[PDB]
Amino acid sequence: MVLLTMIARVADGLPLAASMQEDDLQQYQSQAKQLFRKLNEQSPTRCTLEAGAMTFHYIIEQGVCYLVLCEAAFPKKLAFAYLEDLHSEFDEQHGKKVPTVSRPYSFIEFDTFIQKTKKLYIDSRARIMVANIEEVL
Amino acid sequence: EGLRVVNLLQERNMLPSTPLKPPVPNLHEDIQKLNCNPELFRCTLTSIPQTQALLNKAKLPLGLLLHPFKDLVQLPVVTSSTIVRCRSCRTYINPFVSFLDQRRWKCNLCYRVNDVPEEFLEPHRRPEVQNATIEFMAPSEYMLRPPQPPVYLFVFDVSHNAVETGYLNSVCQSLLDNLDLLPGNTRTKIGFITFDSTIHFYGLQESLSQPQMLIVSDIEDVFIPMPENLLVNLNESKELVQDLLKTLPQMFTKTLETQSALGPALQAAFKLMSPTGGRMSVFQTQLPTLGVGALKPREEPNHRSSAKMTPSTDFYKKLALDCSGQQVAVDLFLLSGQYSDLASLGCISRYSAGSVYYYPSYHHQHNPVQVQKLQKELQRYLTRKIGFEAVMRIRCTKGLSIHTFHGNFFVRSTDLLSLPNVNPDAGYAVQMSVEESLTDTQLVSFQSALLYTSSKGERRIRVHTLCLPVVSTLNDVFLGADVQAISGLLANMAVDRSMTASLSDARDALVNAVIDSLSAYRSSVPGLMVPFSLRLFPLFVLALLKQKSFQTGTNARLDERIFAMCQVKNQPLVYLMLTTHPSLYRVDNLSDEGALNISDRTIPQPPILQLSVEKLSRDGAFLMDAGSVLMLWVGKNCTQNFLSQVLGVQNYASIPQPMTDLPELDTPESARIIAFISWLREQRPFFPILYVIADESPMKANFLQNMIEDRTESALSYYEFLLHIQQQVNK
Amino acid sequence: TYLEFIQQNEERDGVRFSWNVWPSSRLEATRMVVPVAALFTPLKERPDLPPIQYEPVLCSRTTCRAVLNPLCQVDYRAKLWACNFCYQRNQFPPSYAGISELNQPAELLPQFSSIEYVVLRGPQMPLIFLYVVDTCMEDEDLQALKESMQMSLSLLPPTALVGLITFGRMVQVHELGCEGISKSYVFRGTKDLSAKQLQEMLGPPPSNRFLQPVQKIDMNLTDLLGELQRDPWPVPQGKRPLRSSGVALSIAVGLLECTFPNTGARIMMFIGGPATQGPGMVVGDELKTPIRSWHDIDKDNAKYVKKGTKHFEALANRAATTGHVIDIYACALDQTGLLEMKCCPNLTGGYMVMGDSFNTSLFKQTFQRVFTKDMHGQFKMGFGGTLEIKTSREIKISGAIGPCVSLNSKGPCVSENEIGTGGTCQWKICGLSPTTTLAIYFEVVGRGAIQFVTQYQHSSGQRRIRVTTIARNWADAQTQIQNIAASFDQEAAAILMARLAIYRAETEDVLRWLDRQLIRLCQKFGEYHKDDPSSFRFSETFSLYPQFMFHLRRSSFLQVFNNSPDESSYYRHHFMRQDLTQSLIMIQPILYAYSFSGPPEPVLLDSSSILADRILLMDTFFQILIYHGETIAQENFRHLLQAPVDDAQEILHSRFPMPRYIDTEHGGSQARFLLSKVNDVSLQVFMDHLKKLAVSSA
Ligand SMILES: O=C(O)CCCc1ccccc1
Ligand SMILES: [Zn+2]
Ligand SMILES: [Zn+2]
Repeated sequence: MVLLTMIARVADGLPLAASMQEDDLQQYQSQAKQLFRKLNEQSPTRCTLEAGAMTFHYIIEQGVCYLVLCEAAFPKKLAFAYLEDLHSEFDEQHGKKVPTVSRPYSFIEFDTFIQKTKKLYIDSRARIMVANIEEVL
Repeated sequence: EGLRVVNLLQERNMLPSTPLKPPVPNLHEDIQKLNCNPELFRCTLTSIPQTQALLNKAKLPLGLLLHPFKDLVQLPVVTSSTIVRCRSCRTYINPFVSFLDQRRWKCNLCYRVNDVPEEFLEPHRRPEVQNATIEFMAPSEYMLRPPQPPVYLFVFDVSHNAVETGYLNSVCQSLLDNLDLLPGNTRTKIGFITFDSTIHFYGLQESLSQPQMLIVSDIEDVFIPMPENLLVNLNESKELVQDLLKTLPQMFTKTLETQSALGPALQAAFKLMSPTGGRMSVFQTQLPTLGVGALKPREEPNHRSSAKMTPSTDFYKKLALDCSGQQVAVDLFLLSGQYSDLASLGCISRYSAGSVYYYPSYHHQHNPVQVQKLQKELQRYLTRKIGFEAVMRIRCTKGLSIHTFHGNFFVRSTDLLSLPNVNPDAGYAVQMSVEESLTDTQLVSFQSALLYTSSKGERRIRVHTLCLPVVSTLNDVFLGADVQAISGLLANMAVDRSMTASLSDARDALVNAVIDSLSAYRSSVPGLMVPFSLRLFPLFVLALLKQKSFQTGTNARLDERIFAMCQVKNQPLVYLMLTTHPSLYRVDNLSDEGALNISDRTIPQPPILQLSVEKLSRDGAFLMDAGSVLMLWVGKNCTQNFLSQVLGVQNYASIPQPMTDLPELDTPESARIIAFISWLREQRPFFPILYVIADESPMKANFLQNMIEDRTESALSYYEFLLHIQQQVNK
Repeated sequence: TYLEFIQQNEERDGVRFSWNVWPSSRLEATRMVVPVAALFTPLKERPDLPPIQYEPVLCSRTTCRAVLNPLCQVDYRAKLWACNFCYQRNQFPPSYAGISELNQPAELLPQFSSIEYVVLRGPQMPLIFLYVVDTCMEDEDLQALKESMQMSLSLLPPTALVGLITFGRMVQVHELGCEGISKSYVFRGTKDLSAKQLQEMLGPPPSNRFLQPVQKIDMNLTDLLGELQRDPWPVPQGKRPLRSSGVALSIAVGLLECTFPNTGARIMMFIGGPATQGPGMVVGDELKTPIRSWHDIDKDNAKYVKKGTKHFEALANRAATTGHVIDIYACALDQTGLLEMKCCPNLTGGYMVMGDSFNTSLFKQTFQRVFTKDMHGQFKMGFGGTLEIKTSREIKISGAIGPCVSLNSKGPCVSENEIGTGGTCQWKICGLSPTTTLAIYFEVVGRGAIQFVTQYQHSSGQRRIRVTTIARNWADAQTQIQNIAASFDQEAAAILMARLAIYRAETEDVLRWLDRQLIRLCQKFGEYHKDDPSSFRFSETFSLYPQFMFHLRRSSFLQVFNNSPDESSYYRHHFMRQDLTQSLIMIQPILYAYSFSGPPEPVLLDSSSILADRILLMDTFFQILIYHGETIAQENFRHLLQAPVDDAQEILHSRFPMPRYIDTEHGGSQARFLLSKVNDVSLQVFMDHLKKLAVSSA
């Protein structure tokens, strides 16, 4: 019930915002970028991938992909609610500038809202498709 | 100019009155006008020897000195959606490539022809070929992780001696004054740790009435006491960190903690920064004695002990490598009044791309010079630009191989350098050799490329490219010699020689460099005959031998010599020359032959004097530019007009003992000397304090320790040194 | 009247013996069915006795050294007295030189048997309170816990010292009042610490940086307690919070052990859930696995019990040796781990409070009874009690059962056969109240004598010595068992026998020993023809002993199942401390009946007493329940509907552990508590089987 969260433009896979804390990240970050590369305009808008002890969850809105990784034991019900909170905030704040930027991580300052929202889901006190990721890759 | 030969025994006044200028590589007119700025990139031999045999005959070290992250006046920023890079050696498209097919370019470093992609548009007019210095926008594949935010963690020693030094007050004051001026956007994080015999964390939550001091006393087993509010967001918690900085100096006034557990404290600060990385500022005031990383006391040498350096442990070397692997850089602020084994503590910054700052015998009341020096150096340290999680690679045309690196970094694989931080005041040096004969080419090029994360969260690449010609004549190699660059490369080599062998071998290798080169010159041509490019070679090497890094008979202490060597390894070439051979001017009679052009100011240009007491005068006053300071020495029989109109005093006896700076009086003589001084400190981003304290009896006449041409009781004079060299040249 | 005798001797001497006439021969001492024992209350209150402000006289004999008592034979002419225990004759001290017949000292008068002296040992130490606070609980529980701790701070004496230790994943020792900075020392709740380690890592009346006078610190503590926030470490899905109860307690113990050893100190620990990490771990952090139950421990499916119990057992002895009191206040929905931590408040004089949440009237009011004061504004608690018992040369002490620890003192009054905490003439009771009752078991190896001497630290700081000297008649050789059978205290024996059974169950069949003595007592003192069960009768002195045994062998003290282990250890804890009357209420709850036809009247604990047109009031010592029959479950009807509610409120205040109040009726789920205490299966059947064996072989 952990972390990895990325927001990327579906067209070219251009990263827009992310958030990662360790104290590996190297392997599942590649897989995350492999998925951004494969996603196109015929991809399922909401999907879940299985990667052994891990599990990817993503949605797609306005050509923008909201990917999250966690241990498979993390509730898939909560994973999509976490991405929905990110989408509505991101589209409201930067949805009209996304198809114009070209730099990687042109919205690093979205780091703040990701992590303050991230903690509202990784604490039990605070209170679709499925396919093996090795296939799509 | 001059292809002329010089006799060092007859001139004896060879130093020029105007500042030295770096040599111009003997290149075609159109190539040299695009060449790299010599301040950022320069070579000891502007005419590269064609073969290693020729290089050995010259008996001169071949290498490069670079200042890659220097503050620039104008920087071209290419935002290309594609970075053209040679498909073989990954060399960036530089102004010195060879465009042939107008759609194919020949790599000037590995000679492979590459295809100009149809994104390159009149392909030879693109900015990547019109600027040797240029900064790229790194794509998505040039970063291992999202750009890390700027993280600043300050670590203060609060032992009994540290509280006595009073450093904690002004440091917390400088942070309060420059809190908004720290490089970073809204992602900036800030933290604090104090320590004595225990580690003291500090949490900062807006829900609590005051910060909380979380003490971990398990010295042999450190941990992080809280997961959230130790490294806090500076933007959101500006108010919380301001109170703590106003409260920190008052928390330890009555301390009895005589010991310091610096080792475990640095392990605590590493674990806190390991998740994200960043810059770690450590303020230490005494020998570490408690816990792991403790060091034993040493007895300071005297003028009598011979040349009989290295770290006494590897803990701080290992700990630096751990910080380097987590993109953490450590900067050491040593304000010690006694021996502290800096030869060991320095390893925390040498292998993490940091830098050590030394303030000997710091005291808030007793030592007003070190107080203002720390203030002005903290001003630069807190407001200069910074790059995070950086790496650098130095490329050079096939046939030239780099084999030794000099500077604060960690070399991973060959021709690579790990820079947890990269600061605009760091200098680097590289020693190379001719692995394959340069019969093919007549031009060789060098390229350094700095991949880093900006304070605004943007991956960038700064690329410099230098191009030089190849020669095959011994005299041609001598004609392109850069005496300053050779002196700087020899200093870095001599420091390594000390750690690897002894100070004696280091001094001998320096002396043998002048002998073997001038004897090789003589064997290919009565007095001491040198080419025009090396007329200042023995002078600068002698000044190198009297510098606090390699001097012997001086009463210098241990940490002084070590810090002197840490500056040699980490300073750009200019400040090494200014420290080794300071510029001495006479300032009690300035007038107009000055560079007024500046609008409303006139700015006198007095002639540079050679470093000898024979040039001084008791009738006047003399200013010495040591690079980092500006000592103004006043004569005893000094004129009365200089006393009342420049110093603000009626006689020599009432010149205040420690004078922190000149007054700005309503006199034309004050306006002239204030203009000459301010012009000096404008040539540098590190504000040098100026103390007139250098009277004829202040017991602070280390102004005279820089008179490197006179003889002392334990060193030769410049004329004696010339006499010793000639005896060896034609032995 | 023997009943007037038992009443007046408990009111005066705070003691009730199983036999008030003792076997004068070796042939009857060995054949005693119920051992000669005493329900001794060392600090019982009474009609304002005079505090003797002078040091007690003692016997001048190295071994004996008893206290001058009314049994002593005096000689006001020669200024000499003869000790009743060892016949040694003493000289009166100089302060007794003006002794006279028509004005003699207080201890001698038979009214001033059981008297208290006040002695001066110099400066009196300040009292010490150490709050140990859990931070792993809900906000409404933590906010209520904070308010309760702030209220207790307003009652503490200005001289007393206070210390705050909060914990969760880590343990925090707070250095009080360091002005504008608020510090604390952080320790991993993963590895234990000894006192010497904790002393090195941390560092006119005395005080530490961690223990400061209330009058100088009460404002900073009441603010820190007001800012205490829940454990900052997040709790992932399906996981319990990381709670280091075992190390937090050991750090609280080691702190006082190296700062103020051998002085009144109270370690008040507050728990919101079980210990999940470290030594003393009670259950894992996986919500999938439940906390152990009695079924789990019987089938060897509880891997933390013995290892965790051993940890808190060594902590209990560490604090009891140092002389410090360990309180435990646990409120949660799940279990807490009282079974593993029971020894800390049992071996010391520590309290044990249990509820569902700190945010209830149940915990809030129970917590402020702890600091109830008497007619001088001082707490009704004593510290560091030392109980020493002098006996005649014919009496020996087997041992004691109750909140005490052996000082392992050897002497001729020690018996070979030891019982409970035995093999000693001296016991230490780190905490005691006017209610603490030890069970002392004697053995005979004409007027016997027993002298109880209790030295303790008072709430005022004064050192006091309670001296109670009782005397019971030796049996007449020509009327041995007839007098013994007349001096029988059926109530006191039933609890003293219950004390033994429970102590054997909690330190493991027990019902078998309880029956073989019930049958033996029926045969020796009952009336019957052999092989004729219908002939069996019992004297009015013995008739209630069978019924007290029926309820005892069916109570929740010995039938642990259908209860949680924490509930079982909580029930045993209070039964091993209470006096006679309250202990009878536990074993056999009292039941009152309320109807139009007559004022409130007590009725039998039988199903025949549950009428439809009647309101019942059952008083289990742990719960006060009001039952409404099917009829009444709907000004005259009001007098009835609130007659039990009125009588409930009165007793609903005196009792220290405030009993859980219950309002139920016929068909309600909470009526189960009445049907289980009511009603082998039936008394009638139990009595018949008892009579068939009583008239049968011996
Ligand atoms: O392997 C590499 O050289 C590419 C990554 C490091 C680097 C980046 C930019 C410039 C120089 C070096
Ligand atoms: Zn190439
Ligand atoms: Zn006696």
